[PDB]
Amino acid sequence: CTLSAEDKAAVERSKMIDRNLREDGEKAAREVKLLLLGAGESGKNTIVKQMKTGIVETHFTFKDLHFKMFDVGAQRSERKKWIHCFEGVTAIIFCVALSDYDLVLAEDEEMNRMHASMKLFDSICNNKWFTDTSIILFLNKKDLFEEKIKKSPLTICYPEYAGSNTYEEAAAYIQCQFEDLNKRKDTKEIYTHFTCSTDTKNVQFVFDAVTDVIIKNNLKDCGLF
Amino acid sequence: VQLVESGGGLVQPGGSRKLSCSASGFAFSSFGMHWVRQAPEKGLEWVAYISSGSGTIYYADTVKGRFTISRDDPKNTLFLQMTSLRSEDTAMYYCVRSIYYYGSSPFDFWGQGTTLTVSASADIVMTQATSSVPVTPGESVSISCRSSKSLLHSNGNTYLYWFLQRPGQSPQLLIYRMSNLASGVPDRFSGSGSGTAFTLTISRLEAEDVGVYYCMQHLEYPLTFGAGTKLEL
Amino acid sequence: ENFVTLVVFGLIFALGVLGNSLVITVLARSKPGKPRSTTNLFILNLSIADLAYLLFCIPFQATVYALPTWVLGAFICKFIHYFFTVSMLVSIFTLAAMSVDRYVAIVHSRRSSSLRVSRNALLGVGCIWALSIAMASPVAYHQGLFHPRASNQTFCWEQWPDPRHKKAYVVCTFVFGYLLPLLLICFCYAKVLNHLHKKLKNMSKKSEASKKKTAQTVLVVVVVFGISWLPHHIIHLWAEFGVFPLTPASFLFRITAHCLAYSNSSVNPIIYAFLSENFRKAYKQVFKC
Amino acid sequence: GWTLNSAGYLLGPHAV
Amino acid sequence: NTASIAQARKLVEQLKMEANIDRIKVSKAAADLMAYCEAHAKEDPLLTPVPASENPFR
Amino acid sequence: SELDQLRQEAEQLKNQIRDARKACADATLSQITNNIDPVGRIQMRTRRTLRGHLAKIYAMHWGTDSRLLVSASQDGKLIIWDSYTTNKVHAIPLRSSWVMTCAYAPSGNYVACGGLDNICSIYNLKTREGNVRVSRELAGHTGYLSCCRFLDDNQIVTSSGDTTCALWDIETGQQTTTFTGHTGDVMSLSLAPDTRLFVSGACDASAKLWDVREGMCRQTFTGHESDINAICFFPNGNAFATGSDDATCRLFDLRADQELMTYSHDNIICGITSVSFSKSGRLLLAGYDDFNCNVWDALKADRAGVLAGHDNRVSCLGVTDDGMAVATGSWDSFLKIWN
Ligand SMILES: CC(C)CCC[C@@H](C)[C@H]1CC[C@H]2[C@@H]3CC=C4C[C@@H](O)CC[C@]4(C)[C@H]3CC[C@]12C
Ligand SMILES: CC(C)CCC[C@@H](C)[C@H]1CC[C@H]2[C@@H]3CC=C4C[C@@H](O)CC[C@]4(C)[C@H]3CC[C@]12C
Ligand SMILES: CC(C)CCC[C@@H](C)[C@H]1CC[C@H]2[C@@H]3CC=C4C[C@@H](O)CC[C@]4(C)[C@H]3CC[C@]12C
Ligand SMILES: CC(C)CCC[C@@H](C)[C@H]1CC[C@H]2[C@@H]3CC=C4C[C@@H](O)CC[C@]4(C)[C@H]3CC[C@]12C
Ligand SMILES: CC(C)CCC[C@@H](C)[C@H]1CC[C@H]2[C@@H]3CC=C4C[C@@H](O)CC[C@]4(C)[C@H]3CC[C@]12C
Repeated sequence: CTLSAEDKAAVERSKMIDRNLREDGEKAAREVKLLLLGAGESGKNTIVKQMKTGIVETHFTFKDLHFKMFDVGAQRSERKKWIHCFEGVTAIIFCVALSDYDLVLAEDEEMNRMHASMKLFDSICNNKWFTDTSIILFLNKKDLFEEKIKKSPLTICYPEYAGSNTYEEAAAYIQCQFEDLNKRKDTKEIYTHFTCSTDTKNVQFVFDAVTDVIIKNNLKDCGLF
Repeated sequence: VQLVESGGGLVQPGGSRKLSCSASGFAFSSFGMHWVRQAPEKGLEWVAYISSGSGTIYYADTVKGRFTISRDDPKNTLFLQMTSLRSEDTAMYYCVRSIYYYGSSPFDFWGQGTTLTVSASADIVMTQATSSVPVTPGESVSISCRSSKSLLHSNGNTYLYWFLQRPGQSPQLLIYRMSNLASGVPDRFSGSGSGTAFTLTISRLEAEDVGVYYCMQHLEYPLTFGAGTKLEL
Repeated sequence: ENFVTLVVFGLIFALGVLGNSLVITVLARSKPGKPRSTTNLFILNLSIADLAYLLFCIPFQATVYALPTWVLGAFICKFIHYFFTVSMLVSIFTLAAMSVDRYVAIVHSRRSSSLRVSRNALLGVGCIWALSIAMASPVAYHQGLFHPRASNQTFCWEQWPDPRHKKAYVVCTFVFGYLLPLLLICFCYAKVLNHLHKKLKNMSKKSEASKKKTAQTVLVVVVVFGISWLPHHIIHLWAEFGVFPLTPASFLFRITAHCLAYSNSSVNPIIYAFLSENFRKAYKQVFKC
Repeated sequence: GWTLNSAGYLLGPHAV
Repeated sequence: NTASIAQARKLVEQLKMEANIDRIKVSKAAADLMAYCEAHAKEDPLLTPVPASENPFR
Repeated sequence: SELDQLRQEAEQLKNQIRDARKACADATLSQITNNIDPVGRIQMRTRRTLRGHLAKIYAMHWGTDSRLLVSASQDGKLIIWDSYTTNKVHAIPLRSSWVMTCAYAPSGNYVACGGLDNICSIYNLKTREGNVRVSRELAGHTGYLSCCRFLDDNQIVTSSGDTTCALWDIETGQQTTTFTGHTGDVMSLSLAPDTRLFVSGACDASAKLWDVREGMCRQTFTGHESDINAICFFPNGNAFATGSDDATCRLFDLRADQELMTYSHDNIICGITSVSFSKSGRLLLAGYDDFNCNVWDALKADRAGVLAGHDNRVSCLGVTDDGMAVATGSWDSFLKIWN
């Protein structure tokens, strides 16, 4: 009306930019965003290699689903200043090495690696930004745990343990101790899967967990509760 | 940035012709394309214009209904079909690139243009007096320009474009917006004025600045070019 | 007697209009700039339909049992009986639409983000409203004023020119208003429950909690939609295809049918809303804060 | 409360 | 631990370098800011309500 | 037996500095400006609404023309808007979606970007091809990039989580200057009006004023109890404000080397995310986590105005050079412009 030819062309360019941005948003809103976490030498590199500077992106294609995993490795800083940027991911994959049950955290400070892993898990679980984000726990390095159980009892880090030196009940007790750290058990689900160095069913378990989380979100947002 | 046109030659009156223009060196999808005509009488005249994405297309009142401009984006090409050619169509056609945004420099690149021979009204009128200005290098040159309608829009901008065409070459943009020097043009040229009276000042004139100076208004379609001021050495 | 039916209708109407006002305020004030999902749009359409049904049926049909003569004129007599019928039809249709939406949003969980969109929901609501308007045309066509041979009183009755058309229309509205939508809702919810039982099998606590909550909600909505409109339709069928005795028991039956038909629309806002966590969150965010 | 008004409203103009 | 010794030496050197800085009284450093804020009061469209005739955001 | 000697010497020097600071404090700022007339009630209305973002907007910066604006969100695309017409002038795709800082060159030719990628990207706006190209990529940091500020078309100042600041040359891409001395992650930067000094606050509840041409730590300021998330220089370059997570803002002076003013309130228990000054320096705008911004009187420490309308945490504020309007960006993917 009161605009010139150049103004109308600029409005048309802005409308085209809006269309392109909306198309990009609709295309990106169909991908799954997972947050990868884990302590040092916990087998995170092995997991990201089997499933395949700063933050690393990894793209997976499985059953028509496009997963985008974010590895925050080599980022040694205060997490309280950049963790809020990950608010809204589909799930949080957390890698824990079982063989670290009787090893020090790289320094002879009487702090076991298992205790540090439990502290990190219960800190990232009770966080205010992930009050409803599912957690997929991957216990790696079981092929070495099978031999380490026969050479060192589990009572080194868990004095209240009252079992034998067998893999089944020890793994069950470790899983129970990991799951007991979740306080809000009503609005958060924890998936556990025993991984090794030659396991190939990791992507299938991740896909199943993602589908379960999507089904739960569709049940929640549609008002079926 | 390079534009190359083809499809010219001699055509019988009443026939048809398909002119093509191919681009190389820039994102063709983000630029608007103008088809401009230049008759042997040295007068420039706008013919057609298409925007980015083929959204809006404008034609001239003298060529509406007979010419059709199309834009093929996957190949970065601009086609122009011309039917029912008249005796007044013998001229040289040029393709011009023009983008429109805040701080942009439209009409910043002119094509080579192809020749076409044919054997045998509230439009703003732009006029340029003193068609011949003889002057030796070293002295300053002042070219005046008038208009039939005020080009000062309500947004504070003045849609006035000053182009220069050297003998045997393609027209080159000297001034895109009033009191705003274009890219690649030295600071010797300047433009000023207001309302319907504008002036172009050239200081420290060289020998390489000989040619014809054209003025164009972009307040509303169709675009009208000036009569052309020839600068004699 | 009217001395109790009038106050019961008034209380039910007050509760229903309060629930509808609360729901529409929660759904209208909460505008953070996000595109409205299909579920929220369906809930808003259902609330508007229930409000239009309660504002045009109870305060006017109460006069039928209170005053022995119609004193609202032919304009109101032909306006309210058409608008409340259109409201009931569009409410049943948006119920069926919400049911089929919850169906397609579970069996196609991965394709849900693509299938159900804003423009598709708008087109569905528009088609539903058009069908509800085009279906209740015989109501506005026939319903009008009537004067007995005494010519000292006026009533607002149907006055069909032939019973062969009235019975046909009654059967048609009973088939396309009660049986088909109820069957569709039951089928959709049974398929949803079967899909949840076949998929949610991780034996977790949250999964079992979600499954039992969904089952309880489905059972509640199914029994409500089953026992809400059954007395009204069965009384209409008995009066259209038989002899209706003029006994106090029949009066009590008609009163209970009207009470259930009003309670359906009064409790619909507090069944599909005020129970979802997102709806309660939006309420506590935009109403109190 | 089962007067002629409600009877006619339910059964149509044939309750007389 | 020579690294900690070097860190403490650099820290104490920075401290002794920062300690030898000429400081002025706050009574003047506050009056200067007050006069600066008072002199440019009419040039602040946020402090004084700018009319809608010249406001480009109308 | 030398570590404890160095520690006690350092604590003695700190006590001497504290005594020298205390011996120069004659009266507080609240006593000198006691006769200043109050501002009153600030009533600003949202004039424009910039829509198009589909994620949390983290950064925003005004240009020297006070007309164009830059915005960055988690979508991974820079958007250059025309504030007068609300039209998107430019759309620049980014290789990293996690963007936490952006800068606009004083000439208007380059735009900076950075985040969790530890790389500072500089894109050129005025290209002969009419598109946006990756002009420069500065690498060398091991922590997240928190702020970016241009000195000129050839030099840039960046801050990372490695407790150090950096001054890079755009033409060579090499780290020209390195500023070390902090113990926590630097969260923001602020350039002086003459581009000679700059203040940087870290997560150690402390800020440091450094010189650009010398690369040494000029002064150090403390006083906060939580991590400092924002900082801004005074219009005259003789003061600076800091906002921290303790719901209390502070305003320090450069020549005084002491704490000059404190802004606190009992009804505020949320941290500060952005701090900016006006053209005259009389009003101080601060974004909090209470879904709104507060404009305080810099001379009287009283609440002058409240700017509400956002449904999420305010992530960035911006004031034009001429002070015509104030832009506000929050995580609700919406930009607002109060006047
Ligand atoms: C616009 C769509 C959705 C609905 C249209 C409503 C129409 C069909 C209904 C609503 C109320 C009705 C009016 C009520 C009063 C009578 C008086 C009578 O002497 C002539 C018909 C007349 C005037 C009716 C005409 C049709 C009517 C206007
Ligand atoms: C026979 C009775 C139940 C009337 C049937 C009409 C209703 C229930 C049917 C007819 C066609 C259907 C629509 C077809 C398109 C889909 C798109 C989807 O994204 C949401 C539901 C929606 C919009 C359906 C809603 C319900 C629907 C409107
Ligand atoms: C097409 C849909 C949306 C609406 C259809 C309109 C119909 C139902 C309404 C609109 C106005 C109405 C007419 C208004 C005038 C009366 C006069 C009376 O002596 C016989 C019925 C008659 C003739 C009505 C018949 C039905 C009527 C035509
Ligand atoms: C959708 C389906 C169920 C609709 C079925 C149509 C039925 C309900 C309608 C259509 C035409 C109607 C018939 C028309 C003729 C009259 C004659 C009368 O002496 C007895 C009833 C009788 C015989 C009606 C019975 C019901 C009727 C058959
Ligand atoms: C609204 C009405 C129809 C809902 C009815 C509930 C139905 C759909 C649900 C409720 C509990 C379910 C049953 C649970 C366990 C049985 C046996 C099992 O080996 C296979 C599934 C099967 C056969 C399910 C069939 C469907 C089921 C009966």
